Amino acid sequence: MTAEAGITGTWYNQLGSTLIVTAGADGALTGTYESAVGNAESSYVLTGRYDSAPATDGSGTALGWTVAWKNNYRNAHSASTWSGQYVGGAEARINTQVLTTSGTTEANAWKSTLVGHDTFTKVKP
Repeated sequence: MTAEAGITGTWYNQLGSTLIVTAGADGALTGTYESAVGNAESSYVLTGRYDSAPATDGSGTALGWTVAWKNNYRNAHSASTWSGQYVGGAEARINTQVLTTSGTTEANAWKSTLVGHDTFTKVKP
C-alpha cells in the first residue's frame, strides 16, 4: 500500500490535464505534465518531492512539484508549483493548491502570482 506504489502513474485533473509521475523510493518525484491548462502546450518536465515514509493513521501523504512552462514548443515565462497530499484507496486523489508565478517587472510584481487548486484522480474526467 506504499506511497511510492500509490503515487507512481498517471493522474488527471478536473480540467483534463495529465500528470505522469514516478515516485522514487527516497522521496523524488519526476515525470511530465501535459494537456488542459496551467499555461500549457504539449508535455513539460515536472519535478518534486514527497514524504516517502508517511503516517499510517489515515493521514494523507504530503507532496509537491514544480513545472516551468518552457518546452520545445512554447515558453510562457512562468512556473507553477502544486502543494498537496495523496490520499490512497479505491477512490485515490491528489488534492492540491497551486501557485503560478509569471516573470514580471518590479512594477507588475503585485500581479505576478496566481493561486488556484487542482484535484487529481486516477480516472479521466
